[PDB]
Amino acid sequence: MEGPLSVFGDRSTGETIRSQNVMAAASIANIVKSSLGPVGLDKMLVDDIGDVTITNDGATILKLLEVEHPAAKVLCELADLQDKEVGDGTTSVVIIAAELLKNADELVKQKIHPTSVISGYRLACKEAVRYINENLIVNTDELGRDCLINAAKTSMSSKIIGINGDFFANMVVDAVLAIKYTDIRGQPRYPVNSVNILKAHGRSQMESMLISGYALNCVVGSQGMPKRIVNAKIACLDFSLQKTKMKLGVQVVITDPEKLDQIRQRESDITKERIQKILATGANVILTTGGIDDMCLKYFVEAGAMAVRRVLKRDLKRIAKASGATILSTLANLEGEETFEAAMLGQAEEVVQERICDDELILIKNTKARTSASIILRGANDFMCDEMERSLHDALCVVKRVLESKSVVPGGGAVEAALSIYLENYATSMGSREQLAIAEFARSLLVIPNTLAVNAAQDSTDLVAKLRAFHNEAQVNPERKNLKWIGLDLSNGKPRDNKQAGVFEPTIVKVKSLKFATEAAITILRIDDLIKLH
Amino acid sequence: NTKRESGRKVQSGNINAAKTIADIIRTCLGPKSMMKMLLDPMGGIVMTNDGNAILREIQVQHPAAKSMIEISRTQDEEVGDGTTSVIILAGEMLSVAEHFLEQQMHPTVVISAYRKALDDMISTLKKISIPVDISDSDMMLNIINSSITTKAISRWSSLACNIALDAVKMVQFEENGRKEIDIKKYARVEKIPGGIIEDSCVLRGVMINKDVTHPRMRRYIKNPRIVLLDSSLEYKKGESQTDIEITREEDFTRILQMEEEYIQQLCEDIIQLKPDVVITEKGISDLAQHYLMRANITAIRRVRKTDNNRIARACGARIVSRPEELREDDVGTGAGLLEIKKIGDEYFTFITDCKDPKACTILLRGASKEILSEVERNLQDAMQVCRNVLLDPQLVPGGGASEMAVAHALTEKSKAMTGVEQWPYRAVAQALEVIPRTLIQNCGASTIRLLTSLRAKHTQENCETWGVNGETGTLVDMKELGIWEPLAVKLQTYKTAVETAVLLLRIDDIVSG
Amino acid sequence: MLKEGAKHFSGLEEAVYRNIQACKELAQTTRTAYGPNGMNKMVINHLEKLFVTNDAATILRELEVQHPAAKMIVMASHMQEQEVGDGTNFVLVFAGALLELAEELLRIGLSVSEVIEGYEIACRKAHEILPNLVCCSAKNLRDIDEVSSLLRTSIMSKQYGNEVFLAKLIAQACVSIFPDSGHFNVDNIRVCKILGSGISSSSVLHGMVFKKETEGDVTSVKDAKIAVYSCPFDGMITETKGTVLIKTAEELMNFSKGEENLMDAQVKAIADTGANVVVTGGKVADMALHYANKYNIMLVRLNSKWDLRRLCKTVGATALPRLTPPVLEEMGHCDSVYLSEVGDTQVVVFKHEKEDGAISTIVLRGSTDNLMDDIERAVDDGVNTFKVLTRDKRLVPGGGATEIELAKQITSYGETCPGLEQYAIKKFAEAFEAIPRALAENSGVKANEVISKLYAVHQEGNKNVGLDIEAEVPAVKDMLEAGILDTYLGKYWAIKLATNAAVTVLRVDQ
Repeated sequence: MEGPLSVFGDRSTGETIRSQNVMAAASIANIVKSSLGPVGLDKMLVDDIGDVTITNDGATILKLLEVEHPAAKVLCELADLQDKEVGDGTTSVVIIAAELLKNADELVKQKIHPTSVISGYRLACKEAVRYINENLIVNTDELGRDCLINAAKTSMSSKIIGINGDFFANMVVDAVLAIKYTDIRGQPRYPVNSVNILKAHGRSQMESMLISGYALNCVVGSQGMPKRIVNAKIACLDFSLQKTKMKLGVQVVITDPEKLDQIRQRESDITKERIQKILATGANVILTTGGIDDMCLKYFVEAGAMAVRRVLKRDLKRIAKASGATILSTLANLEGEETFEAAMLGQAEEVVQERICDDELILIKNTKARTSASIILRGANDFMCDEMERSLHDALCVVKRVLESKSVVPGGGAVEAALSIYLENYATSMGSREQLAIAEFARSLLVIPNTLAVNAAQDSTDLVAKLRAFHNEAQVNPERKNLKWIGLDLSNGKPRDNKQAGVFEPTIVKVKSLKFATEAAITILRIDDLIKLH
Repeated sequence: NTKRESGRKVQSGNINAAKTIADIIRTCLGPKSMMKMLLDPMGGIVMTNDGNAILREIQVQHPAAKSMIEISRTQDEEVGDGTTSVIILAGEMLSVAEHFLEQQMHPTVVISAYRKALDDMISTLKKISIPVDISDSDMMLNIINSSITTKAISRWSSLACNIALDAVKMVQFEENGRKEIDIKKYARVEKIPGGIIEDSCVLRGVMINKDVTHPRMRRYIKNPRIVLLDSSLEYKKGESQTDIEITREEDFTRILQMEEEYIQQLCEDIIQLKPDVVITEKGISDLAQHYLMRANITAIRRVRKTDNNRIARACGARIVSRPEELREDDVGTGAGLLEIKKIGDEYFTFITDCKDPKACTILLRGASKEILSEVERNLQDAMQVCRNVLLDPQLVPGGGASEMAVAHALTEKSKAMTGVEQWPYRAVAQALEVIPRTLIQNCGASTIRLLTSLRAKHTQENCETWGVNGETGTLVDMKELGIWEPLAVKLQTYKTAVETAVLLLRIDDIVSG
Repeated sequence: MLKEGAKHFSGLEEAVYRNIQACKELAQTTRTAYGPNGMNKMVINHLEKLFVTNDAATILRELEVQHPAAKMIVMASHMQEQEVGDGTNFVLVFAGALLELAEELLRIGLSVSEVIEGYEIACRKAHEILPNLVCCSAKNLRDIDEVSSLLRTSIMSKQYGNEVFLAKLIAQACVSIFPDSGHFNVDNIRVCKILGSGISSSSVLHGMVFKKETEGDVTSVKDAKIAVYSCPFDGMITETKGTVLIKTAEELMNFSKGEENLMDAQVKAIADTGANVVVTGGKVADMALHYANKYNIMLVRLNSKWDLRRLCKTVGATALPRLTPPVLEEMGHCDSVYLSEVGDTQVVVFKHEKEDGAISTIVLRGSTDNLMDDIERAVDDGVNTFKVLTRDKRLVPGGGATEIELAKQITSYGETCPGLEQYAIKKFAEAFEAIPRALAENSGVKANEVISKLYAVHQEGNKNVGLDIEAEVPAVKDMLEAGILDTYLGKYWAIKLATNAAVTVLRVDQ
């Protein structure tokens, strides 16, 4: 290490270990800097020797990494803790820590009521959080001009592979409402990941078709058996048909192979009676769980059956609740001998079979017991559909995070660029200790976006030139609007004009990243005295 | 633990390996050839034209070379060829770009140039990509023999032409989805040992080496019907687990034999039924398999269901509990040829299958058991065309005039695209022309003047179709010369190549774990 | 070599490396030294005295390298500086820059002649297309602006802001007295630097400005027959005997008076030959002074050779030590030969006005020598850039809005003309970007950023780099009209010149 070598035990007794900490602290945050923002480089990282990981997420990077110092240690928590918060702000919290812990001690050492020093880095977070609660100036999915449409359209402009954001602005609107699940505090916000979403190759590259009710993907082209009668009903089954062994409990060990062949012979033929019990109930569309053997399949192909099998249970579960059906009612056993009662029937205006794209789905029109939707994605291929689907997801969580918190900020350190000089100003008249802290605080803010800038090769001089120009006493004002531009696009690394974009972040992860950053200033400092052990 | 690496230092280490790897094989690849000879610490020499064969036999450096083996595989994973191209091609763009461009300072358009340098390939290729008849063995043969020659081999080419020209057309998945481009299980090449070139005997369908393995088995039943288990084999895989006795020494011997005497009684249960073939995924033991053969019942053993299923569809085999017990028989014939070929007394049962799930496992016979391995590579490189031609009739002629065709169209478009962007785009414009120029530097004289003549030839005469001869160095029409550079291959090459070099820049850092 | 024989330090690698690399060394600062230059260079000349500038030739002559590579090309840079006052700041960078393409082409393996000749015909092609890019011509010396407009460009190519008051002050020195038609003279217009007053107090007195104390009276006549003398006083008192003054007590009596009557006869013989001003690089003596006050012949107490030289040069005077009765051979020239206080320093003033032969003498009042001599430097190389001796200088973009045109012109054409020469022809259009870079150097941005936009300005002749941020972010300043053009000629040489030595210094492996 540095300075005195006289005592082991990571006791360098003051500035040495403190600097050996700021060294370690400035050592760990480095990967994050190059990894900061979507323009953060993607790090192939050797796990053992030939064992490697390619990751641009510092937190993920940190998780493979080990902590060789408390300085290395205290950040890899708070970073992974801010990762544990969301995963928005992982890289954010990391860097500023390395600056403040040479900043933090310098004041708190001088005592004179030693308690309150690092609160100069805390009250600043408060001062920031307030302002951070004040920023609709950039990043609005709270309302756009088309609201969640344009909010997603600008978010589909935030992730944009094409003119997508035309139907895809609407899909994300369709998506948040497609999902209906109990969400608490009263949220009409419903999770955006569970949205039933299907990929369609061919037709138009950029296009979407919203399914009334949830769209159940049901197997066609493998089972040639008709599942199709246009109906008002669906029988939602959690049940399986097998022509090899439908109900087990037989041992290959028994001296009699007849016992395994017998229930095989018998219970292979009961598979096609179960449906006849369901059809006679009035069910002309019966949604059955799959798992038939490749032999049992072609048998079910050549022997034939009336049923809808190998449906998506993610949709089947959603549709069971949606159409009012259950997936299990009278099913006490693996035997196809079981009768069927209408309890597993879903109720709908009609259940009509629409095969589109050369993919037949179970499309439940008027899912009765909830509101349901699924937006199928028309693209050249499913990779082209993979292309826009991911572009849709960051039109989702942003709306979601906005539906999580109406108050937001623009993502990135651009909110600092305002706050920083303001908080350095908010430090100025404080004077004494307090002009130091809040300014020594706010100067350490600047590292995040500028590093993120040069991560995009944005000439970080530019990033500060643009933002803190607009930031003034003229504009101290986030307002709700732009008389200054406090926004920073992260995949751009440069402030853009997008005030709705889906690549920003709400006030949620940002009020957090402040304190965690103030924490690492404190987090290393609690030790009283020092020693060494034998 | 935590480890940090930075800047040019790793990216220069990225530059080194792949580029240094790109040296010998670029001279090796193409008709102009060399050999990369590994020195084992004992003095053991291993000389190939595949560096990835040499790279593994010794330390693979982490920064460039660890990713290059995989982009070596990925190319050979996809089309069945091209380990040696992508590496030198990625080594090209890796070499001159970043430092120069990072001395011009930016990671961004560097990465961005790969895109727009990649599509100019896609752009100028498919324009000058020459279509060839996919129904014509020959119109495919001239492009297939061009791609069977990947290193030295035109020898099995014409013979690997005929088999693949036949096979990939019949290729279908078990989905049978499309023909054409395919997985190598839906087109398989299993080299069959021994014989001679006359036994090569094109096989368009799956083969079962386990269908008839013995002379005592089923002899040439035109449509083999494999009966799956289910009753013909009633299910006992278990063991009696009879109690211990110290008096008889035979009880030690008999209890283990009990395992395989069950399938024996199950094979006895088969005999009564006489399935001409029997398939068992549980497997049948050989002490059980005695009684199947003498029935003139061949036995496919230790094969999975999908192996059988595709075949049971391909050989058109009724899949039933018993032949006399109705499981609803599958068809009697799915195939037109069942050929059981014998090198030695181990019989090789080949069922030629026309547009069936099958495997399309193709028969090849070298003069002996050895040169098979190249025929398979020849056939795989052959079937690659036949899956590429049945995909792309248009595939660029070039001696690397294609490797110029992009490069010069890039510098043309460098003038069009401009910005600071052009300079990477103009820098990456250079990297492509080196591979063939090396091959015509392998020729001699002034290879850059030939390249100048190329460039003079390029926009004036033609990009690629008309081009330079690779081994001669003359400027000639490469369809007229007959050298074919498959579109997909080229399409795959830079694509696979631009991808890795993107990350090699993106990685300035590795950790220790 | 391998053998104990073969004298050389140059060759092979050390040619394709060190020579060109040593050539690279000096052009490094010439980049910071040309066009608008915010950069500055401390130099001690073997006075240990610091001096600061942007100019290479002042510095490079001092610098001593093993290798004629540096030692040669300066001559061409001089050959420029000889013919053209500025651009020499540039004349080195392009060659050194254009050279290092060869060693690259040598790694790319292009032959000596192959690399050379492409530049050659392209240089001719340049010399063909270079006058096509003449964007103006100069007009009138009598006009201060028409002159001063240009003059900034070279002062700019030395120092940026000062050029404004200066360029005007220059034609106000009357570059106009000479026609600039087959004639012009520095020594007539010669800079004379008065330390003191202001640096913008730097003035114009047409006719000689000699900072030397102007003694005696004013000249006997203003036509003055001017006998200038190196040391006409070695003393007429002799230094001999004991005390390095006297030995015997009787000695001092003859020492003191002998100086008088000798100087009396000496200064009488100044009147006897008829010299109306006496110029002593030798000492001044009050008797001789009073004799020069009696005979009323203006006295010069001390002389730099530059005094004597110019007096020898301009007047037609001949400075000789006279312990000897002065004899007019020097005679007169200047029709008005004065005492004056300029900067309120006693200023020895001779003036005669002729379309050719007129002294219109730049007088620099200045606060700092170390500045006023570099302030002299730019005006020097500015009026020497005024020296073209074409009153119409066939102007081209100054500060180099040219290169972007030609960097477009050649390498495009460079490919059209085919064969591996084309690459040397295409490498030819590259090192143009030097000053666009060399300004973006002192401006602080990338030449690529520059050229990409200044290729995007396409056919312009106007927009290009400079100082401030308009050479930075746009890299766009109008280097046709900022008021800044440059003559085709000084431009024409640099290409021509930097073609030669660059081509040359490569050829030599010994």
